[PDB]
Amino acid sequence: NLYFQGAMSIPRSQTTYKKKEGILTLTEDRKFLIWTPLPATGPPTVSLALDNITNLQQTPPGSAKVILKFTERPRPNAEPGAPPPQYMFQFTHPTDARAEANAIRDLLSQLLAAA
Ligand SMILES: [Cl-]
Ligand SMILES: [K+]
Repeated sequence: NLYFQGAMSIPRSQTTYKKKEGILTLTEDRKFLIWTPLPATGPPTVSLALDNITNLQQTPPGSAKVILKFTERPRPNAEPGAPPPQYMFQFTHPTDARAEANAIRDLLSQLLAAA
């Protein structure tokens, strides 16, 4: 009968989006997935509300690249045959790219179930 919220810290992952290196994390309130290009002192160039995320995919282990792919809910007036918005982040920490991908994946999946 208790209620439990997740308490794992929010990770800051070194990731490439559209060929530029950056940082992938969540906002402190865990309601948006955000990517900011390096140096990460400007605002994020990608904000994905978790309320709008419909799918989370990854490249399998042993792949050339560690990438998570996030699929979103269709835009309001998108055409009925169009593919839904997708956002790929390549993990580029030389030793920890997969571990970093699994951390974020696990935390996003926890947060997505709970909503
Ligand atoms: Cl791997
Ligand atoms: K990290």
